[PDB]
Amino acid sequence: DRPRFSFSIAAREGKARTGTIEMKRGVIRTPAFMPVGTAGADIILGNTYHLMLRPGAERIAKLGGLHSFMGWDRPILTDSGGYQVMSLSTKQSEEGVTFKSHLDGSRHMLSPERSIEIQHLLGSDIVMAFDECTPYPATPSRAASSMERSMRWAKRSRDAFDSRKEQAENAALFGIQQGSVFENLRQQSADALAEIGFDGYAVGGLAVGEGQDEMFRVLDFSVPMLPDDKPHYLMGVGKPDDIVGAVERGIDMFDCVLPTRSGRNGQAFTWDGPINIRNARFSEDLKPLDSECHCAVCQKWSRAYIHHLIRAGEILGAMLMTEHNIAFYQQLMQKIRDSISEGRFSQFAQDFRARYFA
Amino acid sequence: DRPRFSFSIAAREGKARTGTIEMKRGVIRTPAFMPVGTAGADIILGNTYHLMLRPGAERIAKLGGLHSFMGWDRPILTDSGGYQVMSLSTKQSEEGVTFKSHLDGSRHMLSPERSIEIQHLLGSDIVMAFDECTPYPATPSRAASSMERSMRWAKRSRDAFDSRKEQAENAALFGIQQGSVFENLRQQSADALAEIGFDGYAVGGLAVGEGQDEMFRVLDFSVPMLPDDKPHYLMGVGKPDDIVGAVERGIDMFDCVLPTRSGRNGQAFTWDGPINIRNARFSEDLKPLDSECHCAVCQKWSRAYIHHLIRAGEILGAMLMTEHNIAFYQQLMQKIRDSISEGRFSQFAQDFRARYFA
Ligand SMILES: [Zn+2]
Ligand SMILES: [Zn+2]
Repeated sequence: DRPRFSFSIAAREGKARTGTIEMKRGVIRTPAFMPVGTAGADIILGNTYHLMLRPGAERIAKLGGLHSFMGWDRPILTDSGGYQVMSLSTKQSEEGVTFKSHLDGSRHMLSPERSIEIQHLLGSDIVMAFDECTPYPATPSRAASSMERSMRWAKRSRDAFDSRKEQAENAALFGIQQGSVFENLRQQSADALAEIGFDGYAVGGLAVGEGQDEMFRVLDFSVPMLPDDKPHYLMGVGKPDDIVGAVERGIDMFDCVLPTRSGRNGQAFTWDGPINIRNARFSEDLKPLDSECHCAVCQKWSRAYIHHLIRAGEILGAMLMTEHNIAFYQQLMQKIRDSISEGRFSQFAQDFRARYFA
Repeated sequence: DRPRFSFSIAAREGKARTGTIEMKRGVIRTPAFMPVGTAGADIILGNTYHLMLRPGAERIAKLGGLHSFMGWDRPILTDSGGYQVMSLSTKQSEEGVTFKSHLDGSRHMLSPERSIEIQHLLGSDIVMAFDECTPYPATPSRAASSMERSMRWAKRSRDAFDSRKEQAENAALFGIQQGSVFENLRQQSADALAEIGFDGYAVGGLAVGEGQDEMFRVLDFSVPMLPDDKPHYLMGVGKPDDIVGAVERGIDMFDCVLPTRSGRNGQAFTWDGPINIRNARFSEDLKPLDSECHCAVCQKWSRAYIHHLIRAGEILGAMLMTEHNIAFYQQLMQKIRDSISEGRFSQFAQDFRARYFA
């Protein structure tokens, strides 16, 4: 019987690590890419914000929880809902966030306690603390005030999680570091989260428009501040090259809507970079989407045929693109894990970039 | 090695028949439903009209033909393109049809000879004669003039097909009966087609807004006019109940865009009739789309989850609906074939209607 939560590091190269997270519902190989569930993967993401508006968290619980609902019996991660509320809905206070639903007009409050309860009703295995994703750019004073509130909210998240026996005994709770791009605030945030104690630690407040150079600069000093012996989750990242560089800086877990978003808009990821399959240059191209990809799409169909389907507005085309993209991301993570395990990740990263950007 | 074309009838009940068409690329079990290829099935449909505008028939041939292009090595049926040109594009003459492409503005002529050549370039296994689908309603004089032109065009289609060695030796040619709703014209058309000689015979000019009662009335006298020992193809039909009644009247082959169209617009076919899965009554319904369906969707997911996906605009939802609908149609045809073979099709049709319309 697997434990509630156990992270083991099997191999290291520089700051990069590869290992496993064992949970009751399955093993997660790291570094891990965690795709959206409604799009192989060891863990998927549920969409807390959407689910709390349609059908409602109580309704999901009545239907048996998200695992039963989605037909997925392996681990599920849910975000805490505030990023999305603050992105797509609002009134903020020390208690939480108030907002109105575009779907039906109803009012909703979200607080650390309510966020944890919603994630409990959904039945997720990895629960995110309820935080404030500081806007970018932020002044030192605004970044500090926001980070300090998020740390108070992290303690409230911890207490709410621990009060629910079924959750505390079967799920895991991750804290989220904030502090914008400022080293001293990232340090204060890390210290506060470690004093509370979490099962894993996310780097929040990035992939919010700062650009890769700045993101990598912040990762350079921020990830070493987190406990080495716990997983590190970079929220919202990212492009294949962002993932490779973030792994080089000690990140273990990733989520991003790009594979699914790109697959709906004609973009395929390949080892030679992204391509827009609708472009006329693919109309007679008999090669598969990627010449090395092991996925079922590249086993059977050409760029020319997928180009044809998408240009025709056929749903099959978008589904084949999405399947390919999700598969590409999992192949990227497998190559990352194997190369770290084999002590050749530095060479892999160099080879990856030379070809991806050629 | 299979023959170019051989139709055998294994069992009969009333006017209904069940059997097989053997072609070089595979066996087709009849009665057969023939789904759109870009949506198990023994034969799929290519979209001649679309393919001749994008990428062009010559380009498909350069890419290896439709079998290679689509990744489908079993039989393919193509329509002759005139119905669509006359539906979606025009100037008509004894030579053919002239029309302009909305895609690029270019001009196109379609004639019996060009239609046959396009279908040759596409590489289809069952080729339709180039006909005029008479509009509905039609006067006796207009229906006769149109039918007479279609019969002259049927002879020109036969001659063009026979002139192409690779086509005459490896593909099959179907003639299309016209004559609107008029018994004497349907008889003249049947006689003309039988004198020319075809591998199979389609009933054209129906499913054009006449309604099921009138369609069945025309089938009642029209299908017996065709050679009994050759397949009978009802073009454009149809709803599950249209198919059952048409089989009762001697039809062997069907095509219809409803399974795919419905699956894109929230409608699922079930043994208890069609349902609109977006309706709120399905939001907490844990049953599969259909309680008896053997398809992979109904094996794994609920109405509530598919409702959720479609309401969320997720591509996965439309794909699961379409998979279910195509599978439902093939299960319907399997039950039709088995019941005719077992001498209980009359009972099946009665039981089907009592439940489908309950
Ligand atoms: Zn692939
Ligand atoms: Zn089904």
